Amino acid sequence: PQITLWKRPLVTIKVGGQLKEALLNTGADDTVIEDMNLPGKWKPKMIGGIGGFIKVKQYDQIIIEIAGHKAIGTVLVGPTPVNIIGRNLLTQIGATLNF
Amino acid sequence: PQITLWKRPLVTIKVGGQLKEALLNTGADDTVIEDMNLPGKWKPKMIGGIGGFIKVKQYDQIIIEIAGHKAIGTVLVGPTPVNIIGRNLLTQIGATLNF
Amino acid sequence: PQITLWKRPLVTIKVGGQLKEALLNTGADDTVIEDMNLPGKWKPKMIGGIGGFIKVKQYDQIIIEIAGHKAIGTVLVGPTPVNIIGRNLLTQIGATLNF
Amino acid sequence: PQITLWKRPLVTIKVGGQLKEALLNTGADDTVIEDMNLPGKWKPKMIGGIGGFIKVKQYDQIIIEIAGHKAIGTVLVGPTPVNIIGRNLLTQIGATLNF
Ligand SMILES: CC(C)(C)NC(=O)[C@@H]1C[C@@H]2CCCC[C@@H]2CN1C[C@@H](O)[C@H](Cc1ccccc1)NC(=O)[C@H](CC(N)=O)NC(=O)c1ccc2ccccc2n1
Ligand SMILES: CC(C)(C)NC(=O)[C@@H]1C[C@@H]2CCCC[C@@H]2CN1C[C@@H](O)[C@H](Cc1ccccc1)NC(=O)[C@H](CC(N)=O)NC(=O)c1ccc2ccccc2n1
Repeated sequence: PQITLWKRPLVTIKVGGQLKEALLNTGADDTVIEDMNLPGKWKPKMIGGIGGFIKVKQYDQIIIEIAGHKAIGTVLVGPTPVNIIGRNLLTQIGATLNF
Repeated sequence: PQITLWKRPLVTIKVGGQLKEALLNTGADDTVIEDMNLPGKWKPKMIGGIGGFIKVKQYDQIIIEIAGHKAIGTVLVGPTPVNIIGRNLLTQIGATLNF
Repeated sequence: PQITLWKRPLVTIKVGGQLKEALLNTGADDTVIEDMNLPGKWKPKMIGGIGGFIKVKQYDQIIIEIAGHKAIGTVLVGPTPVNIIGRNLLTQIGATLNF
Repeated sequence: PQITLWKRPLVTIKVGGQLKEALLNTGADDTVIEDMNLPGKWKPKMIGGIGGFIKVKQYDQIIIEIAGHKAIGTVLVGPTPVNIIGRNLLTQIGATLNF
């Protein structure tokens, strides 16, 4: 798609077999999604940004569909108010910024 | 140009007559710049990042150049580790996210 | 051996009971072999090369012989144009880089 | 020096007068450096790996300091997450893979 930026870049994702909404975030290194029940092994990690850091669960090699594009990679699960797709999965689906 | 997301999409900006490096961010409408002495009228605002909420100063109709492309708009100034260009200004330079 | 690099460092490997040719790669974390029917359980994975990501099958604890050296480790199977031996298995044959 | 392969084989390099870290890569024909401003004439070229090919700037006769050893030859500049030193320069500094 050609995602425009007049509105929030919202897409449907599928994680843990469940459909959710998420925000495509070129300004995030990582992918972090709202606390959820997710199958798979995980380990603790901190991730940061404005206002400081939050503690999350780091799940490796998680299957996740982004607007119908398949990715399998690292998904952080924690206290974010919004599901954000970051560069680790944006690169997997071949996303670029263009102007 | 086209910018892959293998690395943070950092570009040079000009704001307040100064050159800075800034991150192109589809994930926020707001633009936030690290503390600096901009002239003119301002109002305080509270904004939320992943780690919590911060206080910024909001400056309106600020001239800003992004990767050589002219823009004018609202700039927030406060405690951010990285200069962040949000959707407000990204739309002015004709940026889209493509995959 | 002491392998000089005027040609690709290609060697014979044995995996799945089959002989194959593969490239010794200090630049790769993982080992990737062209699609083939290995027996047993596997996990999906996506790995990122210079031209993008490919989906692969991750087989763990796989018997593999590399240039006459026995090894046991993780082998990824998918659409690589060239069979690649990565650092995971290069450490088992005791490969070091000298200059 | 002699490097084991338990960690990524990163060394300090100098190219265009700038210090950078790069990966010593026996599994790469060519030397590919992340997009940067580099003086000199170049021509477009495609180079490939896992996932396909990318478009790069091919600079001839570029000087590159690799962990203190001088090497001169073809240097490709393009959209990669990692700087890699390939066989074309590894041969020049006498690099071998030993096991
Ligand atoms: C910029 C502002 C207006 C405050 N909006 C936001 O920050 C919103 C808030 C939303 C609700 C909370 C959870 C995140 C979403 C998305 N974010 C935008 C979102 O794009 C945000 C922008 C950003 C980038 C870099 C540094 C700071 C802030 N990115 C992030 O929060 C990601 C999170 C991550 N670990 O991937 N942070 C980083 O990628 C990042 C990069 C460098 C850093 C250096 C030092 C300290 C922290 C650093 N964090
Ligand atoms: C194997 C995997 C786990 C996916 N990791 C990687 O591929 C990482 C990714 C990193 C980030 C992007 C930039 C490259 C680095 C280093 N690479 C490893 C790196 O060692 C990689 C391994 C490889 C060799 C041959 C064929 C495919 C892949 N080599 C390369 O990507 C180099 C690039 C070059 N032109 O010099 N490719 C080749 O030397 C090469 C040789 C023969 C080929 C035949 C057909 C198609 C492509 C071919 N590419």
